[PDB]
Formats: sequence, C-alpha cells, structure tokens
Amino acid sequence: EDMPVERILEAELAVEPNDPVTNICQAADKQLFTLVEWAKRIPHFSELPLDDQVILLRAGWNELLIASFSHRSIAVKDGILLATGLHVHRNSAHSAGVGAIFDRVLTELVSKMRDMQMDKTELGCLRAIVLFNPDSKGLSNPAEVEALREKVYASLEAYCKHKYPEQPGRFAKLLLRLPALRSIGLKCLEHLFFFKLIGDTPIDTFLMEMLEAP
Amino acid sequence: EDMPVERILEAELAVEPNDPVTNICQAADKQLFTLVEWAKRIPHFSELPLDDQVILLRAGWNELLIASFSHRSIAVKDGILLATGLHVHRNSAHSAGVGAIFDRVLTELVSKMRDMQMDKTELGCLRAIVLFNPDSKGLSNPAEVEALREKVYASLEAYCKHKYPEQPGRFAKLLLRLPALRSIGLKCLEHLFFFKLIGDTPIDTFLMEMLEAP
Amino acid sequence: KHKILHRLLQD
Amino acid sequence: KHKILHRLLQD
Ligand SMILES: CC1=C(/C=C/C(C)=C\C=C\C(C)=C\C(=O)O)C(C)(C)CCC1
Ligand SMILES: CC1=C(/C=C/C(C)=C\C=C\C(C)=C\C(=O)O)C(C)(C)CCC1
Repeated sequence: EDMPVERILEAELAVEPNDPVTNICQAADKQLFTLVEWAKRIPHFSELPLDDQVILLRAGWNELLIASFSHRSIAVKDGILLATGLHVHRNSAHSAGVGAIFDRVLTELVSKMRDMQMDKTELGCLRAIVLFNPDSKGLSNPAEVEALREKVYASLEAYCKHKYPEQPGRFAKLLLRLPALRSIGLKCLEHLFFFKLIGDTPIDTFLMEMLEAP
Repeated sequence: EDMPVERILEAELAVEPNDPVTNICQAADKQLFTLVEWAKRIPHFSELPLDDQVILLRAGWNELLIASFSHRSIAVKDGILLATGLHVHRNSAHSAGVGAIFDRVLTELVSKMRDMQMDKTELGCLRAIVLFNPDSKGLSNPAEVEALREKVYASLEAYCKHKYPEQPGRFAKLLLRLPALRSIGLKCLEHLFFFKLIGDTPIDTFLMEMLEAP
Repeated sequence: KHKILHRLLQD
Repeated sequence: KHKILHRLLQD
C-alpha cells in the first residue's frame, strides 16, 4: 500500500538532469553518493532499519548504476554517457581490454531499452525493484523487503497498460531485462575485483568500500 | 501465435514422472539427455535452425536443470531430490565444501517455489522462457527467439489470473525468480569449471561437452 | 564441435 | 564497518 510511480519518477528526476576504465570507475564512485540520495527518495526505504538499508545498497549498487547509465545512453550511438559528462566509445572500451563486457551492456541493455523506448518511470521502478532485493543476505526482515518489491511491480504494471494499453506484454518485457542486468552486474564486479588486485586503475574511496567484504 | 501452456505442461510431464558433488554431477549428465527431449517437445523449438537449437541449449542448460530439480524438491525438507532417486541433504552439501551455493538454491529457489506453490505449468513456462533466450550469442535470428519468448510469457500470464485470479501479482512473482536463477546458475558453472580443473569429481561426457568452449 | 548435442537434436 | 555508506544514510 502506497508506492506511487510519481514518487519513483521524482527520485529519478531529482538525481539526474585516458584509460576508459579509470574514467568509468571515477564516474561510478561519484554516482555512488548520488545513489544514496536516490534511495532515500524511494518510498519507505528510509523507514527500513539502517543495517538493512546498507545491505540493500551494497547488494544492488552495481546493477543500479549500470541500469542508470545504460538508460542515459539510449541516445548515444555506439557507447555510453558517463555522469561526468564523458563518453566512452565501444572502440575505446575494446582498445582497453574490456570490449566483451562493454558490448554486453550495449547489446543486452542499452539497445533493448532504446528498442522499446523505456521511459524514466519504468526505469525508476525497475531500479526500485532491484533495490528492494528480498534475497539479500543478512536482511533482518526479508518479508518486509519482499512486500515493498511487490508494491513496486504492482504500481509499475498499472502504469504500463494505462500508458501503453497497446502493448500488453510491456510489463513482462521490462522485468525480463533483469536477468541480463544481474549477469552483467556480476561480470562487472569480477572485472573490478581484478583491477583492484592488479593495482592499476585508481579506485576511489566509496567504490573501494563497496568492494570490501562481505 | 500458438504457444499453449497445455503443450508446455505435457513436455514437463513427459520427461519426469559418497561425494554429493559426484552424485549431483552424475544426475546432471543423465538429465542433459532428457533436457534435449524436453526442448523438442516445446512448441516451435525444433523448427529453429539446428545451430540455434544448440546455442539455446548450451546457453541455458544449467538454469534449466536447476529449475527442474528445485521444483522437484519442494516436498523435500532441507535438501534436494536428484533425478537418480538420490537425496542430497543440506548438511551433506555443507560437509563437501559446497554449502554456500547449496543454501542459495534452497533459500532463493526451492523455498520460494514452495511458498507460492508454483505448479508444473508455471515451471514449464518459466523454463520455456529461459530456453528461448534472445540474448544468446551467435543466434542467427534473435528476433525469432525473442518472439517465441513473448508468446510464452503471454500464455503464462493468461494461465495465471485465470487459474489464480485472487493473486494479481503472481505472474510478476514468477518472472522475478529468474534473476536469482541466473545468478545461481552462473555460480554453479564456476564450481563446475573448478571441479574439472582440480581433477577430482568424475565428469561424464555430456556434462563435459557442455563445459567445452565457447 | 559439440558432437553429442547435435546428434541428439537431429535424431 | 562500511563507514561512508552508514554516514551518508544517517544524515
Ligand atoms: C561499465 C564498466 C565496468 C563497470 C562499471 C561500473 C561497475 C559502474 C559504472 C557506473 C557508471 C558509469 C555510472 C555513471 O556514469 O552514471 C566494468 C568493470 C565492466 C569495466 C567496463 C566498463
Ligand atoms: C546443484 C549443485 C551444483 C551444480 C548442479 C548442476 C550444474 C546441475 C544439477 C542437475 C541436477 C541435480 C539434475 C537433476 O537431478 O534433475 C554445484 C556445481 C553448484 C555444486 C553444488 C550442487
């Protein structure tokens, strides 16, 4: 009860108006601060115990940031637009050794979001669903998080069908990009742990904290 | 057009009436043969070019088998029931060094399928959706696979709502177990590549072929 | 490549 | 643990 897509859209609009890997990691550290502000604007998130808020954000930050820059890049040709105002071209990612994962982002996320014209409200809800991940280990009350997630997709479905009555399978199409987002997010973490291990690639404090155990 | 859940249910009913890791790998090799027969019974799969059939099965076999033994284990207390008629208890998995991933299967899949009483038709459709993975690399015509996937979830949604009118969020709840299935499937593959590398754990020919490149 | 899978799908 | 995240969430 009470999870209006209007509040979710507002959260979205409130937070967003040489080694490409280094530039991407810097943009990620910058956006981690903005991610906290976004979450705080998602209905009921701030009312959950502090430890569960931490758990949810540590569990979903990478997928949450990937979803955001991917949607921001729908207008971009063959690349992504970073929050720092910088653009990373597919050729540049390839020349830095991260071409495979970069292409997965363009192919499975950006292109698909562009193909269906995913809007900001839909993106917001999908992110709110990722945020409210009931499977997150350590949760003091997973049922509570599960209930919030259900309220989000219930509101998302109503939004769809009311806004896109001509596309009965839109709601399902949106949810079905989540497994790709999960797989891509996991691969990105692997790369990040490697960069950290190797020593090259400066990693800022907030991004570094997210890579800390557990 | 033409993707009746009745045919999907039939495919499901047609294929199914000491180291626990070794026993699990043996059950997986055995079920890989049965998986091909199942796929052949899924509408339109056999009509796709042979190379795409291979691509789809190599891309989804682990998630497809995990979904099946998980649902078969809904009746089991704290463990899973293998197709070989053998049971693997949570304590046994733990004592073999695979407790973490085993618990994820019980917690994120088995328990959740049990909580919502997922039925065979629903399981069948979820597997048919996994099977028709449009993101599979190398696909000669991904749009065609994408269209088949959409026909499946369109039929699944109609089944739900008609069978469970009292649970408007059931369809979404079913699709939202796919990201966990994807994550668990990926972790299982990592373990398998490790077992193969280590040398211990006998791995049969079909399972071994699935671990072959790409 | 992938001998077994191809054979099983063809039959 | 997780100094930054806790601080940012509390404020
Ligand atoms: C994408 C990318 C990577 C990870 C990016 C991550 C973890 C976050 C990016 C956040 C951004 C780019 C936020 C923004 O700019 O709004 C990996 C490790 C696969 C290397 C290839 C480029
Ligand atoms: C579950 C399991 C693993 C992988 C299982 C796989 C890859 C397939 C199982 C298929 C079955 C069990 C079919 C059946 O019996 O119907 C990993 C590597 C995580 C080790 C822990 C136990």
